[PDB]
Amino acid sequence: SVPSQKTYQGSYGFRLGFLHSGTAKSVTCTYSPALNKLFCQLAKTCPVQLWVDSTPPPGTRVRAMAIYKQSQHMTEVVRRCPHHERCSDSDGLAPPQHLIRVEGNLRAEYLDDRNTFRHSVVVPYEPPEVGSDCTTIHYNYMCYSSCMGGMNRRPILTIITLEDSSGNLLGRDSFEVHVCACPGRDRRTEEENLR
Ligand SMILES: [Zn+2]
Repeated sequence: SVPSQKTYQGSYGFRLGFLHSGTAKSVTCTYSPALNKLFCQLAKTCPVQLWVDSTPPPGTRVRAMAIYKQSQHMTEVVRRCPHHERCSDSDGLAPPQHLIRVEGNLRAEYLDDRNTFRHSVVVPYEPPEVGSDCTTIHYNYMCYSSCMGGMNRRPILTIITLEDSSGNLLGRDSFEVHVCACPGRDRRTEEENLR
């Protein structure tokens, strides 16, 4: 099967948000609204905001999962390449095979679907704290889009789902990701190409 990627705000008005990091050559993570695409460096922090119109129930969770963007690759589980899954860079919680990790959250759970074999990382949804209007999760992508034996230059999508305590769907959003050496340059190049 293939996880759905349909945008769904649901009852709580759930949707993602991204910082405005610009496209300077040195930027490590930058988001393109025009392409709905995040460009980032290997294993660098990717701040992703969670916005809702109303606070969901206690026990609500947020899951991140990568899938190949191209239909001809959709059924293939997105995983780290043969090199990176063996480079011993685990943080003591993320299995080394997982492409997406969550930083600084001891309650992060890493799932290997016994049915689909797909990987995902889920954390408890936390309401925004005093002074903030949104909640931010910091993700890391652990392979380059170009890694041989892994993504092998195939574009991927990250699907973020708001789930209830049983894993049922409350909301969904998604964005394309390109893990590269120079996000700033790549984003400028791709948006130019789009122009
Ligand atoms: Zn890799």
